[PDB]
Amino acid sequence: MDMANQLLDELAHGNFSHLTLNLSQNGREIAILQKQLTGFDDKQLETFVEQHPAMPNDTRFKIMCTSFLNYARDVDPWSAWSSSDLIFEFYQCLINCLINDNAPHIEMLIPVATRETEFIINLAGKLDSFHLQLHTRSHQFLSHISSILSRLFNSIKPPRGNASSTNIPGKQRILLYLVNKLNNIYFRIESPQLCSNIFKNFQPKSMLAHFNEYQLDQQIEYRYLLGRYYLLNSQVHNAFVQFNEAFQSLLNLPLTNQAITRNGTRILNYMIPTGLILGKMVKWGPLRPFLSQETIDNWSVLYKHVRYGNIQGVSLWLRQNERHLCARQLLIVLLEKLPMVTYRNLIKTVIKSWTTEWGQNKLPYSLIERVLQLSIGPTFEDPGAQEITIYNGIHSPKNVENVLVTLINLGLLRANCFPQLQLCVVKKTTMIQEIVPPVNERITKMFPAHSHVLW
Amino acid sequence: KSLEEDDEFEDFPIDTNIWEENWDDVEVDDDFTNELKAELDRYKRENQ
Amino acid sequence: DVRPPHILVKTLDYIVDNLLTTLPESEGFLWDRMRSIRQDFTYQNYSGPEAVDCNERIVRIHLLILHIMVKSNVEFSLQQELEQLHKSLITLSEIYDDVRSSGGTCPNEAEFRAYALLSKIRDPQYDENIQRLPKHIFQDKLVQMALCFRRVISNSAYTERGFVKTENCLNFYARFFQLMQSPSLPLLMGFFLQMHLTDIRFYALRALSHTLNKKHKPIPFIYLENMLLFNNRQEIIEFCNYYSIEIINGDAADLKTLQHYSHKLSETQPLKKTYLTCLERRLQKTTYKGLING
Repeated sequence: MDMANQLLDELAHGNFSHLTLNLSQNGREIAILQKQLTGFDDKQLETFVEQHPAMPNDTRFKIMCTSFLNYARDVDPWSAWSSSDLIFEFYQCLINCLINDNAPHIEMLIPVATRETEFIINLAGKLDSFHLQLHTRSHQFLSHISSILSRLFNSIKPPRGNASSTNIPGKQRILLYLVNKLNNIYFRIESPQLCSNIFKNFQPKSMLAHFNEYQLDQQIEYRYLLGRYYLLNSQVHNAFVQFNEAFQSLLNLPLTNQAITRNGTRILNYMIPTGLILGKMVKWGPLRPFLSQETIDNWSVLYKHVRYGNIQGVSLWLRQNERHLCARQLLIVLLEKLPMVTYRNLIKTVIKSWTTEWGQNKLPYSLIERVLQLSIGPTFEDPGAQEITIYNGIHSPKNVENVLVTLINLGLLRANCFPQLQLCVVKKTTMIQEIVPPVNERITKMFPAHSHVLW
Repeated sequence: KSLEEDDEFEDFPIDTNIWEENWDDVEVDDDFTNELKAELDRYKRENQ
Repeated sequence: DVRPPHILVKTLDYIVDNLLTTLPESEGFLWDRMRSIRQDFTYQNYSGPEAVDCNERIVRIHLLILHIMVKSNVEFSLQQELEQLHKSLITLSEIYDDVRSSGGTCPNEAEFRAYALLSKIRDPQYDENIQRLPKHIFQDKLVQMALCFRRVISNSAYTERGFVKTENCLNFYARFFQLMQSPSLPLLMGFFLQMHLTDIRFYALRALSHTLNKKHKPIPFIYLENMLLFNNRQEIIEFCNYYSIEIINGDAADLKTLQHYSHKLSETQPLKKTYLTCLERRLQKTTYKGLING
C-alpha cells in the first residue's frame, strides 16, 4: 500500500498520529515511507501534497506536509547533524501552521507542536554543544528555536472583550507553557533579559481571568523564572514573593515524582538567600524533604553569621561558597545586600545591652568602632592580606558614621547622628523594637513588591 | 547528571507557614555574641 | 579605502606615540580618528588580535582623556567620549566571548572586564555577566576592585527617571573615597571612577542630612571636605551653590536646606565633571604612553 498517500489522507483529515520528528515513536513508519519515497524529486512530493484529495487549501499547511515528506525521504537516522536541516525546516513549517488563528486543523496541530517543541529543544541543545565542530556560533540552534517560538508567541491574541464562546483556543491553552519554554531558552542561552518582552506581554495576551486558573505546575515554573529574572535585576522583594508563592504552590502539589522534589530544591536555592536579604529565616521543618542536611547546615551557618552581626563571618561564608553562588547568580546580590542586615543585628545587640540594659542613650562612634573592629575584622588596609578582595575591600571599621547613616536611611535604625559630637542618639527606652524595628517590615514597606498573586 | 543539577525545571507528568514568626525575640547566646558582649564590658570599663 | 588590521595597529601606534601629549586641543581629532580605527575593524568583520589590541589601548586612551579634559576647563561634557568608550568596551566584551568560545584566551581580558564593570556602574546586567565568567577573570584583582566600587557606590535612594531602586544597598561613600586614594588603585580605573564624584557626594550629603535632627547645627566644610575629598573649598562652595545647600558662616553647610532627592536637577544641566588631586598627582608621576601600553 502507498504509505505516502495514506499519510497524506491522515494529515488532510487532521490525523497527526504519525506526524512527529521522534524516530523512537515513528521509526518503522518513517522507514517504510523513506523506502517508498526514494526516487521522487522535490517537485513530485510537492505535487503529491498539492493534488491530494481533501487536502486543506492552505499554503502553509501544504508546505508543512511537503516538508515532512522531504524529511521522511531524506532523513538519516544515523546522523543527527546530516538530518538537522530537514528536522528544523519541518519544525519551522509546523509552527508556521499555527500563526493563523483559523488555520486548518489548528487544534489538532497544537499538541503536535508542543511535542515537536520538546523534541527540537533537546536536539537543539545536543547540536549546540558541538558548535565548534559544526562551525556555528554558541546557542545558534536553540536561539533559532527561540525565534520560532517568539513569532508563535506574538501570534497569540488576547480574548475579544465580548467573545461569543468560552472556547479556550489551543493557542491560549499553551500560552503559559510557551512563556515558560521561551524564558527557559533565554536562560539557557545566557541572555535572560530577553524574557522581558515575554513577561510584559504574557498577561495582556491571556484570556484567563486569574493566574491560578492555569495549570499549577506551569504557575510554579513561571514564578520560579520570574523570580530569577527579578533577582537578576537585583529586585529582591519582587523576586522573593515569586519564589515564596512558587514554593507554597509546590507544597500544595501531591509529591508524585522525584523531579518535583528537585524542582522544590531549585526554588529553595533562591528563596533562602532572597528571604535572608529581606530579613527572613526559614523554618527547616517543611523544607526537610527538599533539602539535604548539608545544605541546611550551610545556610544555617550563614544564618548565624547574619543573625548575630558577624560581617567577617558573612564574607567568609560567601568566599567559601563563591563558585556555586556565581553559578546561580547569587554571589553579587548577597555580597551587596546581606551586610546591612548583618550590621542591623550587630548594632541591635549593641543597643540592647548599651541602652535598654545599661541606660545609656548615647552611642559614641568609638564604641561602634570597636564593635566594628570585632565584626569586620581585617580590611584591605590591614597587614596579612595585601591584595584587595570583594571580601576585605568593602567593609572597614573606620566608617562608623557611614554604616549608621545607611542604617538610618534604610529605616533599620531610628536614631539621630551628631558628626561634630561623633555620637549617635537613640530614643531612651527599654523596648528594643522601638529603636531597631523588625527588618522585614521596614524593607518591604520601603520596597513594596508587585502583587504576589499576579491576577 | 545535567538534568538533576541544572537550574531549569525538570518535566514531570502532572496529576502552610514555613518562615520564622520573629527571630529577634527568640535570642540564643552565640559565641560571637559572647565575644561582642565581652567587648562591650571591656569598653564600658575602660571608659568609666 | 579601509586599513587592514596591521596598519590599524600601525596607526594606533602612531597615535600613542605622537598624539597623546597634544592634550585637550587634539581631543576631537583623537576621538574621531580612534573611532575611525574601530570602524575600519568593523568594516572587515575582524575580531582578531589586532582588533583586541586596538580596542584595548583605545579604551585606555578614552580613560586618560576623561581625566585630562576635566583637569583642564576645555570640554566639560564628556558624552561622546563615554559613549564611544562604552561601545569599545562592548566590542571588547563580545570579542572576549568569541575567543573563549573558540578555546583561546586574551591576556588583558580581566582589566577591561573591570572597565566594563565601571561603564554602567549601577546596571545589574554587568554583575550578571561578570558572575558567569571564569574564576580567574572573576577573582582578578582588577575585577575585584571594580566589584568593590560597584558595591560601595550602590544606593537604595538613588533617584533618576527609569531607575528601579534595589534593597539594602550600602552607599559607602567613605569607603569609596578610601579606595580612590589607594596606591593599589590602577590610575585609569580611577579616572573612570571620577565620573561619579558629584553623584556620590550628593547622595552622601542627602543620606547624612536624613540623620540630623531639625535643630542640628550646619556641618562644617572641613568635615565634609575630608569626608568627600573635595580638592579645595571653592569646589564644595560651588557644589553647595549648585544643589541650593545654604552656606552658613561661609564655611558650613546647612544640610536640612538640601531639598533635592535626585542628583540630577530637573531643569538645569549637570554640574561639570571634577577630579581628585591624588589621581592628578599620580598622573604627573607617570607618562601617558606608559599608561596606554599597560
